[PDB]
Amino acid sequence: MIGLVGKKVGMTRIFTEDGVSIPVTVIEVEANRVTQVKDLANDGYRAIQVTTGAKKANRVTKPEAGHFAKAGVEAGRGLWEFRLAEGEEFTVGQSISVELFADVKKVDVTGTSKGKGFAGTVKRWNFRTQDATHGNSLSHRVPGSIGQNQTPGKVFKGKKMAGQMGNERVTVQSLDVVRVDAERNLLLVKGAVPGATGSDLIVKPAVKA
Amino acid sequence: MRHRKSGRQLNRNSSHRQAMFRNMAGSLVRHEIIKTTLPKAKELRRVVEPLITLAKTDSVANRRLAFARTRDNEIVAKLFNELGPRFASRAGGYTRILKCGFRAGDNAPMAYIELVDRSE
Amino acid sequence: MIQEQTMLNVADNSGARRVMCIKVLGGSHRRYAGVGDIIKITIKEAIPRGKVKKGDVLKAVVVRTKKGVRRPDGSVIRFDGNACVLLNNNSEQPIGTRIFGPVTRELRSEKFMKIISLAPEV
Amino acid sequence: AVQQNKPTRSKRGMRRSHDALTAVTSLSVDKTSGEKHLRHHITADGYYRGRKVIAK
Amino acid sequence: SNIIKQLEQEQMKQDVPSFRPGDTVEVKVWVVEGSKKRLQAFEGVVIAIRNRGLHSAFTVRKISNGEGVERVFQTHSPVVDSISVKRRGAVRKAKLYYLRERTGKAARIKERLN
RNA sequence: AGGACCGAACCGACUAAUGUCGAAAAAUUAGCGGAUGACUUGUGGCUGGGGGUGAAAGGCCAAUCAAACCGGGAGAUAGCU
RNA sequence: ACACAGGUGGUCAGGUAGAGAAUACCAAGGCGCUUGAGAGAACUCGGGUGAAGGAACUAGGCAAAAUGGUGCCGUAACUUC
RNA sequence: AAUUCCUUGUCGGGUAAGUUCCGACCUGCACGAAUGGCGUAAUGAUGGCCAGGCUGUCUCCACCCGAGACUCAGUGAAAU
RNA sequence: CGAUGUCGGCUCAUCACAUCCUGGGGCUGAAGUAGGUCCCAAGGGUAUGGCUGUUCGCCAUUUAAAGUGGUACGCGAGCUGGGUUUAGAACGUCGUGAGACAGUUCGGUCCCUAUCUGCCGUGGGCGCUGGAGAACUGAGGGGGGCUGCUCCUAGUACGAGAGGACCGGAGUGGACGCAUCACUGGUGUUCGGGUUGUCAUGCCAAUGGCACUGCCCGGUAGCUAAAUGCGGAAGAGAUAAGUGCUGAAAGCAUCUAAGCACGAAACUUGCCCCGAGAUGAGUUCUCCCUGACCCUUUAAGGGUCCUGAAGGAACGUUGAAGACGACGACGUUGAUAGGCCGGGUGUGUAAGCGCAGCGAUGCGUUGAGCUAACCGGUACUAAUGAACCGUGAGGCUUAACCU
Repeated sequence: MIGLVGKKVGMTRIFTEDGVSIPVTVIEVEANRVTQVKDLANDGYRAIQVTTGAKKANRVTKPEAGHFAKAGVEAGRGLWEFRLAEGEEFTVGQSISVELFADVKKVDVTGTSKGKGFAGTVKRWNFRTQDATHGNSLSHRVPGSIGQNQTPGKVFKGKKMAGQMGNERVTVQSLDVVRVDAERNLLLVKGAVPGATGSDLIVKPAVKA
Repeated sequence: MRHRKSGRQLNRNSSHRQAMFRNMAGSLVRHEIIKTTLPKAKELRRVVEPLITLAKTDSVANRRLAFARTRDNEIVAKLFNELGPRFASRAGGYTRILKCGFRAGDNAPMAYIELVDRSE
Repeated sequence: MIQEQTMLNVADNSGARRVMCIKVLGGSHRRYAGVGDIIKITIKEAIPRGKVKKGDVLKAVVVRTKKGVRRPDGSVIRFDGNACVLLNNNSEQPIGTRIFGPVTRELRSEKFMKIISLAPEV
Repeated sequence: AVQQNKPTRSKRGMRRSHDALTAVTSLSVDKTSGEKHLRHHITADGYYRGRKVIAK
Repeated sequence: SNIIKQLEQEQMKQDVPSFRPGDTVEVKVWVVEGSKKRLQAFEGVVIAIRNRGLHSAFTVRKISNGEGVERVFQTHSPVVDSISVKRRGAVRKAKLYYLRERTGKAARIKERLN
């Protein structure tokens, strides 16, 4: 019911007993500990601010380290929030592990995609490339028309043109868990999560059912 | 989009590129210190460091590979007699790079690169 | 990967020798087909006496594609060339008795049991 | 491809607002020689990090 | 990735009877015939071996009724029962892809006796 | 033997792309056609404006041609702008 | 019009491979083409390779790909032989 | 038909499907005998069509190698 | 008319509803199946080829369907130039002739470096009023929404029989989008090997340069599709046609005038992304600064000395981040790169030597030698002590609680 932030390690295969080669993703989920419990009357809405990781001594800043000393926790790398779902309180300091992700079937993965750079229209919105022969001059992969004529007299707001591709928080929904090693604190899920081989991504239980 | 790649093109084609670092290696070993721009110096670490790595192992097999690169027996003779036994203890980098100035005719970032023994 | 205008060899002995897929059947804007689905073929080259003559529109179903198909273990089974087996235009049931060469287990579901039984292996 | 009305002296300057130049902000004084140089750069004499290492 | 290198070796089988490209491999597959689980056998020559840990796989071709039939095989898969090397080939190359062009007499290979 | 064949130099210019305020007021790159002939080329002559020359396109006659350029009639004439 | 990827007649013309003045790498001899140092985006220009399919593209097989060398064997319709 | 308007005429062949193409009917809007008629081997950087081969033309584009584009330094235009 | 480039195709769209499909309904000459006709409904989807310059049309074959129109009969400072519609030429034809003919037939230059508006992306300045670091709430905006087939209910409902469901559920595909590199392949001019011609290292040997990477055969990482996962939704709120309940006006009847309830892929959420420049600039947590002097038209003023914090910027090592800035990681208290050691992976028995062979050349040492970006370690080299910017408790008014 609450999300868990973890680091993508990589993807690999898992052979089943019948022979099905299920491709999994290895998400390490270390000690997710609570740093703040927001309440209705105190702080508006209600959620928990969770962190994980191991940050160095001389990299954590004074407004950051003072926020952790109030919570009585260890300075991880960054902190995120997850909404509480109608009645649940733990403490400020609950080191949640992958233990609760052992009976929830499908989960949701939210992570940042790989930045493809300034990518063209043929790469971004699947625009079909023009003819590469038959007289064509300097216009093989150019987008062509981007508007009608004098009557609309402008280009419509939302026109699919070239720009920055990727490097954005994306969410793949409803992936199935297959195995959890609570001794190693791992998370093996069916399919593929967003990229950046050794970055982070939020794993949350099923919003779709 | 260049993810996880290596090497630096240097606005120069491949045959020209490998003929430069081969020629730049011979200049580095001969005078122990050269003045060149930063990306040429930063890539020269990826050439002569594997060269001095194979220069602390005297054998006819290793001399042929040390001659297959740099194509100069005098540089091969400058190695294996001085730079090999001068560096047969340090298992690491055999060069240091210092930022000196700016190439006056075109404002190019120059950088001194030398060999770390400099005892003469 | 049998899309269209594709010179397919024949597998059975229906009199066909060389056909061409003119339209993949089932699904709008479908590009090609795999080993399990049927297509619509013409007869490009036929046996002299045979059972069908050159220039007839019938339905076929491919059995051996050069791209190959993929078992769930990650294994793929490729062939040397493209091949199909003919079948009647209305009440499918393959027109032919003898079927040359191997076939693939991804044909086995209640209709192509007639094909895989007459096949030698797999 | 070509303009239609002459851009003013106000629009010319506003385009060159972002065309300012950042200079030198803070230099560095070497340990031994006390000569000015850029950060992570050798001195014009030849010192670096309190060491006359290039020996001109 | 030791976290992945851990998970790679708890599924690699231990024997993996050493073969080289050019060999004549007999490989038996656990095919499921609906109810029964009979054990059929595939035969032929290895063309390629993609040696990468748990994802190690190899390609066996088979001249059958004239038409060549190739089939890749995941080595550490449970559907592969065993790998039996019949003949020891003595080819020079590591991938024998030129054998997809030739047929019959030119497809024979020398012996690896040494 | 050849207005013969394949094909460099040389001569020409079918096709495509680049170029189009060019590198060039017609070129470059890759192929292409003649390549002992009605061939091609250097030097020097001769034919001139209602005239020349024209394997004839109204093509060419000094980046200008269904009538060259220069100067003079002449500040033509302009019911038009 | 310029320190202009164009035009400009003749002469000499070596080594290896090669039918050769083609072409590839070199000698004598002469140049690196008067802006460069980085980055390694879209997209443009010149190219390299490509799964399965193989003209389904399109006005059109335009462009590319392809074939290509020597000797021997072998060679149709039609014909002015 | 380099000619046929009606018209993609009609029949036969090629194709899964052929306003183009090939062989023929004469109903020649409005062919016709040196402003030549009808054929013709060879030839053609010629017009139309078909088949094999071959492939990025295309299904549907992907990666890569260089020259610009982009950034800093110098010089520095143009149409309007 | 001191210029608004013409048909068609391509690429890219977008809107209307008089709706082709999917959806919900009324009537039937609606048994069922299958249909017909009409009302509400624009969320999404809505062919491929032969022929033709053609739009169109005809034909072949698919599809749940191949919708009808607007947008200079959308779209040439985006491409094409086949048609038409320049100059050459020819046929038929009208004319004595020069020539003419939506009469055909072959050939036939398509320019622009984007100032502004618009749009897709990304930064700077300053603001938000004490300053800084994170985290967010969410106004609002956008994305997405399609569906075939088989099986099950069921040969059940209906029906003499033949035929043969609605509803609901599940499995499995097509087209579309998103993420990804485990696998399947592609590529991989920075990796290993084979090989032709030639030149060179003095020569043999062994390698190197050039010939498009010379031609090639494979191939780490990274990037991707044909590869592999996943998604459209369920539910709820308010309705549209239509169906009602109760119910008078009009003692009856009646869905409607009061009141109330069902009712669609449409509308509002539900799912995902941007998002406090949302100047209405919100909220929470944390850290930081609590020295003295004069002047003054004594005002939220200016200036002096002394201190400048937390933090930020710069500089430098660099990134699965990136056009540039930005953004992420780290800077000796160090793993951010390079080098190095080991491994992995790819190439496939290196060199040298020994033996066999007239010789080329084959075995032995040897699954060797060499191994690009990959994995795990190691301070050997470069990330230098500083300095610069940022201050010294934060205006006035009223309420509210305690001095």
